Amino acid sequence: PKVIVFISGSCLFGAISRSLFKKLPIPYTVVLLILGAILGVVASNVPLVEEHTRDVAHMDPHVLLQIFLPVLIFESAFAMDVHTFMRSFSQVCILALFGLVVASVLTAVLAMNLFNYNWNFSEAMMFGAIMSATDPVAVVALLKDLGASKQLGTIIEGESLLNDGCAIVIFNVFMKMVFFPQLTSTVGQNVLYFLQVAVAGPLWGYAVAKVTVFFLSHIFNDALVEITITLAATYLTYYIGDIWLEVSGVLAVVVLGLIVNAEKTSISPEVEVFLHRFWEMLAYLANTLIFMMVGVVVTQKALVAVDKMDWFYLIILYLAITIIRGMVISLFSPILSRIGYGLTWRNAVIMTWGGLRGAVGLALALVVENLAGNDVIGSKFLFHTAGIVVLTLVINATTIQTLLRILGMSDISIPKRLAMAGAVRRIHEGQNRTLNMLKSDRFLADADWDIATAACEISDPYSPSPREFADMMEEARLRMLKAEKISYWKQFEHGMLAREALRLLVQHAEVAADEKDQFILVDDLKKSWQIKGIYPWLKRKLEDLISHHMAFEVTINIAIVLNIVPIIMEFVKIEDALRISNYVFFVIYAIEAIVKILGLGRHYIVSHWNKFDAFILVVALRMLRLTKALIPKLILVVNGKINNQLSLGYDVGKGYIIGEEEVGKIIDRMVDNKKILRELKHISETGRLQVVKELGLLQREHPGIAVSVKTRQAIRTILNHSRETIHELQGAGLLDEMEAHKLELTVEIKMKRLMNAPSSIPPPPPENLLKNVSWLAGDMKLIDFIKARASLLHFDYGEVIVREGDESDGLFLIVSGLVKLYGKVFEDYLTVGNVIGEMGVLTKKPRNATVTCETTVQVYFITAEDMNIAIDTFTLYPSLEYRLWRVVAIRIATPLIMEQMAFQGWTQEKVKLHLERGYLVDLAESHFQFNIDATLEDVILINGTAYNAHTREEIRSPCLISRTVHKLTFQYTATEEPRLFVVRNA
Amino acid sequence: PKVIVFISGSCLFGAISRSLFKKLPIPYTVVLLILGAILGVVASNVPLVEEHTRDVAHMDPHVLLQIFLPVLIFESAFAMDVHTFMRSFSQVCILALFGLVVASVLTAVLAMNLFNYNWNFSEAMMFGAIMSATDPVAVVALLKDLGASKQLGTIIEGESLLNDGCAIVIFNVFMKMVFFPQLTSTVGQNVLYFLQVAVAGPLWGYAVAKVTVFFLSHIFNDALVEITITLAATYLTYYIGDIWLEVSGVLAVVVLGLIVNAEKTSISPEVEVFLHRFWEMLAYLANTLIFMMVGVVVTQKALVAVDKMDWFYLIILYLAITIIRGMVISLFSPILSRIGYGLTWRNAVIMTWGGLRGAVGLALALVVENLAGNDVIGSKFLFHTAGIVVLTLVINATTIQTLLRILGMSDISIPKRLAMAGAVRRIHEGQNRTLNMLKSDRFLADADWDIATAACEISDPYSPSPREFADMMEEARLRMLKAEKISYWKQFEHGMLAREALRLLVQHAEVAADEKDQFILVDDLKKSWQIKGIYPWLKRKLEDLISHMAFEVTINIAIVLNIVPIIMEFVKIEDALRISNYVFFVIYAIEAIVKILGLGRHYIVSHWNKFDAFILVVALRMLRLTKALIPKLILVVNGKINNQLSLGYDVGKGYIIGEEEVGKIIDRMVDNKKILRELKHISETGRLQVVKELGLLQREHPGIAVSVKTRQAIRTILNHSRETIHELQGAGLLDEMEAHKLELTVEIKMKRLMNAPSSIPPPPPENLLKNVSWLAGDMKLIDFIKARASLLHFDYGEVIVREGDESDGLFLIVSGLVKLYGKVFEDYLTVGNVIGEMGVLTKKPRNATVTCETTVQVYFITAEDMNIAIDTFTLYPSLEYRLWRVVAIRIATPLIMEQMAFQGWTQEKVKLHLERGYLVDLAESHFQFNIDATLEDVILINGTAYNAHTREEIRSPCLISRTVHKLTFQYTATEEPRLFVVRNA
Repeated sequence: PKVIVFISGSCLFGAISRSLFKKLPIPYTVVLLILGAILGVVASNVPLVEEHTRDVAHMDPHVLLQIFLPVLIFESAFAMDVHTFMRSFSQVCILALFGLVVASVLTAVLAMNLFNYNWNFSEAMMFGAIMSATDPVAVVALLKDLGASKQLGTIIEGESLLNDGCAIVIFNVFMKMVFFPQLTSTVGQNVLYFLQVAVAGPLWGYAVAKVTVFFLSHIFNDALVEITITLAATYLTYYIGDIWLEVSGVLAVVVLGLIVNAEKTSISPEVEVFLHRFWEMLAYLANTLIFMMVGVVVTQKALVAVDKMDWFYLIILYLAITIIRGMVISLFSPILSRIGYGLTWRNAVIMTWGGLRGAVGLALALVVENLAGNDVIGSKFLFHTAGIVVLTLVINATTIQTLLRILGMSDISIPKRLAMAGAVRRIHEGQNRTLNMLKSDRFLADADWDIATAACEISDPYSPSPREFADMMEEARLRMLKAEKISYWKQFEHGMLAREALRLLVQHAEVAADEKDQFILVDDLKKSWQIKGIYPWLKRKLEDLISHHMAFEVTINIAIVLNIVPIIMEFVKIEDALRISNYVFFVIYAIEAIVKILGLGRHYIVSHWNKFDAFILVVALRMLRLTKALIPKLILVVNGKINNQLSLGYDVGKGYIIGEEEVGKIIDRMVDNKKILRELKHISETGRLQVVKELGLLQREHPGIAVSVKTRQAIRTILNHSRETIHELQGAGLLDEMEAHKLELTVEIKMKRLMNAPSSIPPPPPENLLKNVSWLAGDMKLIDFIKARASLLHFDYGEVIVREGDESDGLFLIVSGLVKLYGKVFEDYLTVGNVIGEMGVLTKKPRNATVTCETTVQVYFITAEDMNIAIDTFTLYPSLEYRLWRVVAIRIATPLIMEQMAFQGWTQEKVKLHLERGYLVDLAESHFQFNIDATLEDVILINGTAYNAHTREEIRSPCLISRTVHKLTFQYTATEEPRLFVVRNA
Repeated sequence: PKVIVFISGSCLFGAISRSLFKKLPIPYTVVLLILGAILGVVASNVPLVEEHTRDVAHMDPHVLLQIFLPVLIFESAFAMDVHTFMRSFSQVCILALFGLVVASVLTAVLAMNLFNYNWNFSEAMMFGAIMSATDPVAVVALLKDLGASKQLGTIIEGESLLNDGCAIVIFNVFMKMVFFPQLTSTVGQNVLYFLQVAVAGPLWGYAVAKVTVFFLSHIFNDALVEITITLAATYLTYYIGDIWLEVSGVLAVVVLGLIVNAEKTSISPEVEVFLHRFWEMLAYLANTLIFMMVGVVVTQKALVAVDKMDWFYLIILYLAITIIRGMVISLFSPILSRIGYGLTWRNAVIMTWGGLRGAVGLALALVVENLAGNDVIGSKFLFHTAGIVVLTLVINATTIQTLLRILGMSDISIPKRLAMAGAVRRIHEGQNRTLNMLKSDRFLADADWDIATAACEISDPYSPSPREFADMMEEARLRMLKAEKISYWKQFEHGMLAREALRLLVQHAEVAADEKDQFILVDDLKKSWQIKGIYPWLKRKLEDLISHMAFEVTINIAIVLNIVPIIMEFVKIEDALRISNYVFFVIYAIEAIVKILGLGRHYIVSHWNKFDAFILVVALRMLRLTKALIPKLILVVNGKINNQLSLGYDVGKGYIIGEEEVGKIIDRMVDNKKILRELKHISETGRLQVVKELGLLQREHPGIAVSVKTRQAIRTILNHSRETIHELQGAGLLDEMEAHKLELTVEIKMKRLMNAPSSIPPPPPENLLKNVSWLAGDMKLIDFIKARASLLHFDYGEVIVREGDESDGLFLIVSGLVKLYGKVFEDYLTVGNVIGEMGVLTKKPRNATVTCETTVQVYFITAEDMNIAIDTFTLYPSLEYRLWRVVAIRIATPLIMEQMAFQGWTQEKVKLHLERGYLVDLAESHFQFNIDATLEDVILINGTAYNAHTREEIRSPCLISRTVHKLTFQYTATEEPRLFVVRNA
């Protein structure tokens, strides 16, 4: 058998038709089919080409059924976006299953009473099933090429996959019924077989996928072991499926592919991209081979047994299948709308014409033709399937192209056009200035400028009247929504916000912008983060109440595993085996009894588990012993299952509140209408307060998960900033490349190890919180002195702690609860770990706020006189006074520098770093004389009065002072010591 | 046959031993071997495991010889650094070949007269050949694990590859001689076979590699076609080599692997990394399988036919092979030193112990054991080879680790330690300030700070007296060299300098720093860029003098058609012959008609047509194809010279810019006059010599230089556009996928540029006059200047203009090289460099002298015409503003550079910084300027400044600091003051 030339020519023709058929809208598979037809007619004429093509044109059905199908289905599974697929699992699954069933039955009942073949009922079901299969890849490809709607692509791909799997299953059972009639089909074993293929396959695939993921989670700095392990696991599942029920192996591999593709943490990205490329290449090879094979086979023998009526019938069949495909979706759209997963007019219209028949139908046609022998049914099946495929693959493509061009999907929004125009203009200006600069140097003044300026051009690829006040409302709304949307992207760019939270926030913003006079709401986000109130909490609640050395328990657990072997023996030369078994059982009994004795020795009390162990010993059922180890793993999986959702909710809330703060700061210099400004500020502040209260309560309800999430966020931010500093240091040429590479490798290893951190860290004790105050930066004498006299207080809900119009009794520290701060317009909520009244004790001013308790609160109280003696006792350079005033100054100075220079490109994190780099300066060594230089950028006066010499102008406080002034002097005031905050350059 | 469980268990054991045997120095293959031994003894005891392992333990020699070897050799070829390998081709090739030959012969003559087997000569030759193999991946692995040197790793890898490639051939021929004695070995056909396996194989591999590369160079935006094409090409070459010579196939695939790995432009990086990973995985699978197989086989049957003396002999054999391996290098080191490719003491010592036997010897032992049948030679061969491998794989590893620890290779230089300490300190400070900032916000005040601060720590992984004049001298020298290297790294980081040029420059800097009191020289760089003077220039010189159009295309096609009858000539037989005759006749007529047509086109017979008429009269179509053969030879010579010229130009430009920066920075480092004078003298002498040499090199042949300059300009513009796109994407102004498609367009443009034509013809002088910086496409200005622009020609050795004279007018060098000398001030100007802009702008007498170093063509414009053209035009983008802006930035770049030459400011950054701003006039400001905070730097070009609250005179040209805030100017008839201010974004 000679086969090499056929495969090499197939690869060559596939590459040629991929390269030279790209601008055309129709796919290259039609060219492949006609090339196969030419090869078939040539081989029918010339005998040598017939000898060279017979070895592959007519090959066994078993190799086709066992290699060409599972690879295609597994690639279709691997090319999925799993999350958007599971977002609409129920809708797509019910639609695919019911539509497949009704389409197959209708096509079978059409083929039975139409035509003149006098076909039976099983042949009708086989014919109906082999053309209900659709193609996932092509539809998603040309939907992504024009229209840009990911929901439609994901639902159509999921429908195609769920159609292909069920079509394969039903075709297989009906072929087994029709071609090998020796089998028996009693109801009991048949329903057992259906239950087996329904439930047993996917469970096995899921189990092996979980085991493989768990094994891969422990591999560090090894990109070659995991690839081999993954391939071996995939083949092992396929082999178990093959030796098992054949119709279930495809289900097992698609389940494993979905599970493996869903997981993205324990697998490094390089392994993922390599696996994607590998399976894509294998599927491409299979597709090319099957198309050429079916072209040759349909041309050689299928087209010499047809008539005029056989050409007449396929048009009717195509019309019928299109009509039923449209009718199913038309009938099922209202139910989907009523339940809450409805579609629209345009999506239904495009999904009616989005059904392309792929290569799986060709494979099943080849199988039925090869099994049919030298009969006519194989020729009819192959001819009809090839005709339907070659019709739809061009007709539906052209129709869907025209439909997209004639509807609103192939349209570009005006803001997108404006953004593209601005980007193109900026690129053109940058290129022009770069060229103008580069024309001036004396080393590159000879190059041909026409070629250089013509071979690098960038072109755009896209080409009191109520009405007045309402128009102001509309433009204000649209501009505010634009600002929020750009802020949520700036947050993601620095790596602070998660991808899913960003997607949800931008989707909500777009939904709010689309609807007229509709602001962004908080109830939808409340639903987004309220998912914790779900039955998993009830599993946790029941499971926690369900509930000498430690090595004894581990050894006993192991002992139980040993007992499993005798069990198997019981389940079961023979004499010797039996004898061994009795001895083994006796030994196990002895061990158990000894274990019980040891337990009694360690403890004489009797418990429920002790009573159960005594009953077990009295019996001499080892499965009842493993629950002791089963329970903690169930706890550990429920912990992560709730931790993921809590993390997502916290990220969404924090992103929304920070973006809203920035947007509220940016509106102040846009429009100058008092009423609209008042309304916008009112809405923003109401949303902010409600969101912060809800997040505070959510954190308070269960603290361990919140503590774990906060720790993970802090660690991630610190590591990201360290990586950025390493990259900046490498870019300046201070160190060699490979040292930076190994440092980045260490950082990446740290991040990967963090990704598998334990969840639900227990909350710290109050002393740990008191040891982590910002100004109490590990000063042993200060820590000891403050811990010596720190009083602890407890207040019930509904009481008032302190009130304004009173002297500063002392600073407070919230160590448990949620406190409402209300005063003079000024409303906010403070939580655990937030000091109260620093400026009250520093400036010796009366209180300017009122404190109320919204839950049971525990606070830390320190007297002000003790603080005063501790601060006038210590006079070191890093004194507590400097730390306190620096913290208060940066806290009071961030909003001022933000609102003064809120130009396009300044965020919260950047301003915080900018103010963090600088440091406070005193007037003792400057003799009350300051001169503003160019090294320092911004200078802000916190409190006091300023003066000059050549202008002599009073300066109110707190105020940032611009660069107009030059010399600053200060008088001697007993009631106030003036302070300044200056920030210098690098 | 059941084979699944064995392969699955092999994969599992390979993964387990890779994971759990990483900190240990010895490789995991010893664990694999002992696991195979345990499996063998278990299968010898239990019958079921014997049934499950017999199907794979004893497999055919043909599948082993035809799959397991070529994959290993091709992976070894693919895992090479080709450029550093070809840097020392001759040394490693002669060393590997001669050492292989002498070691094999000595081992054969040892095995013949030692032992007691009474072996023949063929068996001794095979025995010597099967243990001369070497493991490439292990040596490079343990070398790169420590410091080592790229040179040592590359030479040892090349030697290992060549050793395996020749050992396979010699083993193949001797096995064919010894096991199938029916073959005939007459001298003629034997030497024909040797010539075939020497020359015909690599030529075929090279031809297919070139064809595949040419086909892949035309594929754009398709990452799946090229992978399949590459795999199909590799298999096709393997198949042709396998059916052809069954030994030379390994030579064909190693040549193809080297050629494909060398090429890196027509193949996208994703395809390259995918191919690397694929072949690495296949080789890993093969290695694991062969080690487990040989463990099982050696344990089951090889160890039951040995005695005390059979345990005694292998130690002697190991000592002998180590001794001869050392002796070969010891003898051949002086010759290598004499020719110019010598090694050192430490490299020879480490390369003596760097010979690790790999899996290839195991495969050949399995082949000879399986072919030997139920005899004793197979058992002896397998036992000896397994013993040698299991000895060396631990003994040489431990010995080389101890040797590296006991010599200077495993040492870290003091500057490296200082740099690591500084980087760790900076990282620690950054982490501390980030943590201090993050402890303050009110949304993250609850996280456990101990865990956060303990789970992110970064730790360092490394743990008149001439004496005083001498120590300051050396400290200045190392400071210069450090500045030079960091300047080169800064140049490379922006993407301006090539990788090879950067490597060469840093290597030269390190070499100069290692030698005492040795500055960086220019003669070595002169040798680096003088490679253009080589015999390829002579091929070009002879080839150029050798030297509707659709007719010629048709003529070539006709020649191909004529080839068909020729084939038959070499060859229903009657029918075939008749058809052939008919075709021949027909051909003889189309060619005659084409010749008649040519005659009707050109009456006189052409020089080629003179012999074409004889060709027609004969009725030998190979002589016709030279017409199309010649231009492709011209193109390939053009490319081969273009690469070298580009490398030389890059090296020169990088060195001169780095030297300028290094000369600028040192001015505020040390305060001794004599050393400053000497240092500046050396720097300026080197700069002038390099610039003169580069000018002459550009002048000698202009087309290649023009092409190189155009490529550089296009690359820089595209890189800056990509940077702007990335910055725009980072600010959230546009969505991600639009930026992705723009970057895809930019990448497509870069890839299309990479295949640009070479040797662009030089532009005409009018094109150069149309591309002056201030003549930015102003139609009236261009027409007026082209109306009166005089053109002059001056011979070598004359003086164009001299100082102490009125400004006659600005000049423009359109051809030649001109020396500008005057008042200390010496430089060289080339084509496209305007002369005397400040002379005509400020109406000042000349301050320079011009001499001609070659024949020069210049453009002369009278100053009166410039004056009337400049007082006629008064638009906002006037020529006066452009001229003064260009002169001001040119005169202001060095001042702002030298004033603020802090660590982190380069030429390109300062040029962009000064380019962003623009000049301001005093007409609308009423001679009043007040400095705001938006603008950064302000420089007074010419004139005198005045104040109000200080009233201080300011000399020119001078950048004015942040001391006075109000500037006023008087009305001066002899001078109009100007300022250059640069503002913020």
